[PDB]
Amino acid sequence: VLEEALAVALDVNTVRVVAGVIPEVGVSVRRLCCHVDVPSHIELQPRT
Amino acid sequence: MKRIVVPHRWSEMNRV
Amino acid sequence: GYTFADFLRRLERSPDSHMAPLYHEHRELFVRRHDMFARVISSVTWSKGVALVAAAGYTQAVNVTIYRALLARMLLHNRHVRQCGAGSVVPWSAALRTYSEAIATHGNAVPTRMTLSALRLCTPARQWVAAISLLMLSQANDKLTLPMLIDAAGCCATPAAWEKAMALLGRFHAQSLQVLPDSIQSLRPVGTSASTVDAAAHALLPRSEGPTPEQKHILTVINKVVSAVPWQVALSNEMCRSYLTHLVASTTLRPTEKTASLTTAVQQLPWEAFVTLMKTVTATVQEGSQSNSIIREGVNLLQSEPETAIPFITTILYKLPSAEAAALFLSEATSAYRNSSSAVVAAAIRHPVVVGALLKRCADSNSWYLAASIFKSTSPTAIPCDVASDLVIQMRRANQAPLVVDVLQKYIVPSRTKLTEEAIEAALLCVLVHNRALAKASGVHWISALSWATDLLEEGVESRILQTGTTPSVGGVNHEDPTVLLRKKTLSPRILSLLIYICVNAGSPRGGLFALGYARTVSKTELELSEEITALLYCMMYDRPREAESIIQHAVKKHGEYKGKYLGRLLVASQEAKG
Amino acid sequence: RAAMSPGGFSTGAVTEENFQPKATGESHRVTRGKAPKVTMEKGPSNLDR
Amino acid sequence: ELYVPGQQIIPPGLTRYRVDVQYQGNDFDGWW
Amino acid sequence: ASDRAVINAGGRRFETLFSTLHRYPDTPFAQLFPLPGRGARQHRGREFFLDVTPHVFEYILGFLRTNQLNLPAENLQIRAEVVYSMNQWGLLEHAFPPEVIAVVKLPDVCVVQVCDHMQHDQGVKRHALTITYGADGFQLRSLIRRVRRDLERQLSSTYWQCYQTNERAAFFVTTKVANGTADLLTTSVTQQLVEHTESMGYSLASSYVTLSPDVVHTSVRMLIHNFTFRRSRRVSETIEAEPNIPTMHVGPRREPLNAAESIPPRNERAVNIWTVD
Amino acid sequence: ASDRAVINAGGRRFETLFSTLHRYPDTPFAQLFPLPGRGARQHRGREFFLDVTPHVFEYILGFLRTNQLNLPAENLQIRAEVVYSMNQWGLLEHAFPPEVIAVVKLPDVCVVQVCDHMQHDQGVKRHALTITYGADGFQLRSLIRRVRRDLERQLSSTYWQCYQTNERAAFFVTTKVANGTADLLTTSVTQQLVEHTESMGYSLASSYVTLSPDVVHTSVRMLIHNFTFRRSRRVEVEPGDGIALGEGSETIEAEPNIPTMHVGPRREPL
Amino acid sequence: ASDRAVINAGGRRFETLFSTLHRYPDTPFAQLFPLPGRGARQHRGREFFLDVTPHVFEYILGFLRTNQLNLPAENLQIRAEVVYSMNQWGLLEHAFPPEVIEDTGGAVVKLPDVCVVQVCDHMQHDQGVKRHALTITYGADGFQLRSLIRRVRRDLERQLSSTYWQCYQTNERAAFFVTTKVANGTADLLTTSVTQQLVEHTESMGYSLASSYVTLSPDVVHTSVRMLIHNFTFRRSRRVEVE
Repeated sequence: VLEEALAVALDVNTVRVVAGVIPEVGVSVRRLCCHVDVPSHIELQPRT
Repeated sequence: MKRIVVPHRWSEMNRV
Repeated sequence: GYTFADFLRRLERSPDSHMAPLYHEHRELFVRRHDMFARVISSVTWSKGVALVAAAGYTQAVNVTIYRALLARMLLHNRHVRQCGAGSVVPWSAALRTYSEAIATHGNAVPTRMTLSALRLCTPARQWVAAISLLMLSQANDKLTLPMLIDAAGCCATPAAWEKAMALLGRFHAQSLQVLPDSIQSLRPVGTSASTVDAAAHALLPRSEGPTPEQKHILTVINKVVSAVPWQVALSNEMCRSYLTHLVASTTLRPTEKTASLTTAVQQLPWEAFVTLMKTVTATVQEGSQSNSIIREGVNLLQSEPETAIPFITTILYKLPSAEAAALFLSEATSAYRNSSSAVVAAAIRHPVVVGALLKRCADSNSWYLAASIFKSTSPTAIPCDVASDLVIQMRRANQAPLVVDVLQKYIVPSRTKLTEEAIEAALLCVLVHNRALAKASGVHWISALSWATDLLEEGVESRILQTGTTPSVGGVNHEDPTVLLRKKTLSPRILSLLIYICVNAGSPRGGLFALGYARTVSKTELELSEEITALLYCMMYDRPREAESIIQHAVKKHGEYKGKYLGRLLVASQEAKG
Repeated sequence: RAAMSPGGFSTGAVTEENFQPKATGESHRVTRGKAPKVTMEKGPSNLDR
Repeated sequence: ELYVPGQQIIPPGLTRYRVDVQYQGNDFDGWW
Repeated sequence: ASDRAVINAGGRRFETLFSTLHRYPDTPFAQLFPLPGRGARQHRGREFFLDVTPHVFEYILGFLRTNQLNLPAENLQIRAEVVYSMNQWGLLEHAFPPEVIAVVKLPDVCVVQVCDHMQHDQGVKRHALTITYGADGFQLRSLIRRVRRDLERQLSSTYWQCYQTNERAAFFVTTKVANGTADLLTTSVTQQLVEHTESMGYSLASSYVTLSPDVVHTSVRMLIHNFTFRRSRRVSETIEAEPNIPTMHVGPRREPLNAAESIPPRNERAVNIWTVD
Repeated sequence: ASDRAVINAGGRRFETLFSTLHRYPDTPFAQLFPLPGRGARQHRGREFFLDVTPHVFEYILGFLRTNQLNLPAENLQIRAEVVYSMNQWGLLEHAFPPEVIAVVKLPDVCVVQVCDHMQHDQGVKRHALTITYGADGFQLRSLIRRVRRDLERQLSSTYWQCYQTNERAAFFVTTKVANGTADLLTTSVTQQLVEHTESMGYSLASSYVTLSPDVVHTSVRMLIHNFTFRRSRRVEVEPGDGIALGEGSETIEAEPNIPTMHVGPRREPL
Repeated sequence: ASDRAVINAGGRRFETLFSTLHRYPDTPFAQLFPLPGRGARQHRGREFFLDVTPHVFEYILGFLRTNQLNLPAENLQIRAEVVYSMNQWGLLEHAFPPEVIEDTGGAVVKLPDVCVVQVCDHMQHDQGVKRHALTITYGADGFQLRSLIRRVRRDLERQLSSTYWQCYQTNERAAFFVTTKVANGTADLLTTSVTQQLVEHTESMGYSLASSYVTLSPDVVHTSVRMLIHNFTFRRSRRVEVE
């Protein structure tokens, strides 16, 4: 869901996100910190 | 003026 | 998933410090394949080549072919820096360190081509103690050759120790007796008239007239050693006089390299010795076959025009003591050509080497007002761009806007003249000042200013990566010709800030976002305040002044005051363009 | 798998005595049963002692 | 630009961004 | 006069130059004593009077000539006078510059950690020494060539290898030789290890050795040998060429002896321009 | 001059000021020896004779100019002759005042213990290093900075951590590093440990080792490196007497972590 | 009056004769001191300036006066300065001459100033009996292992017979000493006596013991080979010539 949302919002074909924690089924997260490798020619505002 | 030689191995020094 | 071409692109875009992980990541290509390592080294920069060599010295056993390909790549970079004009030459210290690593890894196993390439790399630095040490190291191993003596005499061409180079050439002539007179006489074949010079450029069948490329290398060494020698013994030795008489009456090679050798050769001669030598050769070659100083060049030219239009008017232009003498040589000699029925020679003044010689004589005197009269009059032609790079710098020191942008858009751009980095940094600042003057009065478009940084840009490195299919192969036939992938242009952050201010004052902030993305893509150059500059450009695109003030206040409360000074300057440069 | 896993990317010097032959003899597309693993040794408690 | 022997090598043409997300976990199936 | 300056400190009269006291003119040591104004008053020589210990007065003015300050280790009273007089006069702040971090500087101490890996099966040994230095600048190519020359005379290269793996790390192995031969190799390595560091200007301060038990299923030990050095020294030969990573010689040679070296042709050969005897 | 005080003590000629001897008005050394009264009779310079040793009086006159006194430990006679001169002249109360009811003092010897929990299993070498000192006064912030200067260039900050736990104890973490690079880690920490302690003024008397197996895990082993540092005096300035003269600028430490223990809106405390 | 020459080195004045510094003429130390040339310009005495330590120069000038040398072992910084100053001045080869061995005649060897000795004891156990395989290994060449085994054997004829131990030479720098079928108490007599004979033999070569550090196999399970690794560090501080 996060991958397709970032691909729609950044207009890329397929992006890959890597999470710091891989939680199991049922456990909530509050600040799950992950990193995405995006193309450098995208200059969108971080709120946009 | 530096002469360059190859250092001999033990099979080369003690060749019979 | 990835090809060898994409691996070479990733290597050429990554910096020098990233040579160690990638070699250790894709090490299955390098541990058993020396040809793959040689192809990687030849298709990459010399600094990345020595970085890969220093990385592989701790892991593999490097061969002599690796250092041979590295020295060949450094010689190709020297050829490129001779051809283009920007960037620095390969240092002699790195070549000596590479030769020392090759001679400490492989003792008495390197060929003489290694020593030849080391001497050719130490030649433009004029380091002759390195040549003496290399000759002693080669003599101690009982492998001392004659092209090594030629390249060591070319290395020893210096005003300090020219006598050692002359002694080396004398020992070469004593050892091998017929190479030097045949290589000199190749510049003057038997049975040469003016009709031969006409048919060399008019008729068909471009035959080779006698000079071999080894003879061309020998003649280049002779040209360097006669540039280094003073004028006293250069007019007494038979070899030097023969070379000076055969260079001015060559008529066998192209006029560009002839002009280059004539500019390098007669530099140490004074004016009187130069004009007496030219008078003597014009006497003998025309009697065998057939202030006041501005008058003395007119009688020198009118007796010596069998297709000698290109090199002589540049050699006399270089031999003049001042640049106003060169301006009088451009004007009064053209008037004398109009007086002495010389309509055919004046079509050769529009040759690019003549205006390049005039611009170099104006640039070494640091005269931009004299250069502007040649800029605005003549047609735009291909400048060799070593002089146009510093002429824009010299025009920037006057701190005046319109002449620099005028000559950039009317002489440099239609002639496709490629400037250096500091020249473009000065030209974009002059464009910005002229655009601010045009904005406060009420003509550079922002797309043109974006294209003048990418298309008009010259680096000292050479693109050498070929495609996957476009390579001379041992199996199968090739579908396409060998094509070279052009490297994407890298931009300094001063050019980034100038392009940002240009796209702000032009009224289109999209170009600044595109330039920032291109800079993050080609070289990972991220500005220290770019997270605020992106939002300032987005507020500029959507006309939000209150948010543009709030982000400046937040950058003041977060960063320093001097960091927000740039944001305030960008805001007051946007407010004059919106109004 | 955590006991035999090298931490991060790890490379060493190459020598022809250590070859690492890639000719395994099975398919490279399958990875079930190919990971390096220790044999689990569980020590005895003091009741077992 | 320097290199330390354990750093994260980012390939050219790409830039790493940090995201901070949250979800309920009862509604979702979880992570990958 | 502007040439001679006479300062009477503790009864002892020393002669010095005006450039010595005014080498650091911004300090209170020089601006409190008007040397050009005292030269115009006393035409022969400037006369000043200081109240210090005369042996300490030799230490501060001797620093101005040699650019090196050495403090006494035993006498703590004189040691306390130098840190007090140069702080009150302002010469202490210019003596030791605090720097914030191309030339390479050797450190004051140097530790060398050697990690062996032993294997023993009924009277034979099998060593793998991992020599590791403490900082950059140590030329380990000069260290390994000290090991390779002295070990080639004792044993053949078919039983041991030695190559460099990093700027501050080396390596050495031993392929299953007897205990009388393996201890011959390990003692000869660690003697060329310290003798390389003695040539760098150091001296062995302390050292220790550590032996580990076997792994729970193999006969593998880990012998840890650590050294500690300190800064003792106050700071046309024959090229012997060898590759870093060596190659093994098993059985006959695949390439002949003349195919190793490269020779130029006879027609390209020239006479020697330097003398050879 | 009249301001100069020439004193003949034991045959050696000494020259000093009037205010240095009159630094303490109440002592009988300055009371029974009037310096400005003798300056009215002696026009050029005053002359005083003493029955004290010339090697002793360099410590007596040097005390009045430095406001400190150091006694030689290897010479028991000059230790006895100076303090007896302090008692017969009344300067022992001014040199050593009575203790009323806090600077640090470096001891003559220091024991530095280095506890390593090394885990080595087939190419991977994991370390857990703890450096502790025997006394206070040591600047552990400077010891960590020497580790941060070297190991940041040698490895990324992901693989290792290094921070301060106590005033005399420090910690160093290492997570799953290979054979060669972890040997570069522990040697450089041992390099900067001796570099930090010898810069304090100490000299390594002896260094010895202690190896132990582990109780829970198999491939983990304990390595106790105990270091004995004997005190010397370096040829440069020490941080003991240097901090009293040249006070170096203390840099601001890193921001500590305030842990969260509550979940919710959490109305403000009173 | 005229024969004495003033040497000022490190703020300390030294005075000595003319022939003592020119005792060895071929050394570079005598070439940098033109003693007949400096006496011709200054008729009173020669005045020379050096930047060396005064305590170091007393050892160097003391060797020229009295043909003896004893390097200080309590200070390594002073001792390393003496050897380094006598190397750059060319005085070490006359202080420590090369040795002569007769095995065939070949006499060229330079003894190291810092040598290490590795003593490894292999304790095994098979079928109720135990054995020791002591291996003595010197650092470099030049030492006399023929005389050490003579001192090891002669000190062991009184203690035990030739049946329970054997001691011979395997290499020029390696010595072997086996031990079989001995009691628990008399095994400490053998290892302490060989360690006694190891140090004083190196003292007879002209060395001095710096430090010693031993390790031992700390395993509680049965091991086929237990290893006692005794390491010695010797520093050459003198020279010993027998008669």
